[PDB]
Amino acid sequence: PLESQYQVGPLLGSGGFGSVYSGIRVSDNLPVAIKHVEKDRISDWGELPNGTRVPMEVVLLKKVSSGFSGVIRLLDWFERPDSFVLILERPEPVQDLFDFITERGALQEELARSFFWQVLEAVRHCHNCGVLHRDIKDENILIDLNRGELKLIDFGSGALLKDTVYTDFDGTRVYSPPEWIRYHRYHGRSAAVWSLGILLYDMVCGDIPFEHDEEIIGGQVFFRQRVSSECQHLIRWCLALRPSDRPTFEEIQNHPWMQDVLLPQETAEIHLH
Amino acid sequence: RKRRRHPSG
Ligand SMILES: Cc1c(C#N)sc(-c2nc[nH]n2)c1C
Repeated sequence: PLESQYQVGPLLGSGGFGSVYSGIRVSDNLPVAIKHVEKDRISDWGELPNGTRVPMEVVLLKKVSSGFSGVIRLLDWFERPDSFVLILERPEPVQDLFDFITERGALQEELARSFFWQVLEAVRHCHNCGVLHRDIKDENILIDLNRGELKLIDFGSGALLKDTVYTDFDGTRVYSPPEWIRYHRYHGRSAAVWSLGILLYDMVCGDIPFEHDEEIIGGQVFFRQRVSSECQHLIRWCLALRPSDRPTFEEIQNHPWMQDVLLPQETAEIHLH
Repeated sequence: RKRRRHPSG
């Protein structure tokens, strides 16, 4: 422990999440990502089952990291005097969904369906584990290009899932729902569904629909690319202005546009290889 | 048309 267990490589990226380095676990040459967070920048703290006081991000990652899933899993973590270091899986080769959509433009609906289905399964898995991500967006989704699997990252804005109202939010505003913009109040699942509507529009049109507060609360969805009427209907449903008018996850996955999804390996061979 | 990332927070 701990500079002896891992070989550190190039900086992958930095920002509101911290600084993330490529790495290799010396034990077995498993590729990892090594994420450093400074203690002074951490706003939300939690307690591990053992009672150890850790960043909420560690709490949430531990709750979602058991078993296989579409979430980048936490393998280990360490406390330093001024920071926490998180050891995470690193699929290879990868590209995040933001860069993927930038380079390829609007995605074919078959490909958007496969990606969107996998994001729904991943978000369902988080909610089943008691975890609300609160920052679903293309920047927080990695694509394993060989396996055709999508992986959720960056739980640094998340929370334990509850059925009462949330009055705090630190995710991405252009993915946040109109009830947050207008009233600084939202419920977890219906807010998640809103961000998934933003994400689906992003995939099939090549960029997000709203950039300004007035557009978010105006709730008019102009389609800038050719999109089937069934996909348009699902998007507009997810972006219903009234939270209670939005679909549940079950209603999304039962939607006609969502049927006959490709398998992950079919998605890779057809669209990614 | 400009496409951009959006920081969290
Ligand atoms: C596995 C991994 C990457 C790769 N390859 S980039 C990244 C990350 N996390 C937050 N921001 N960027 C993670 C967790």
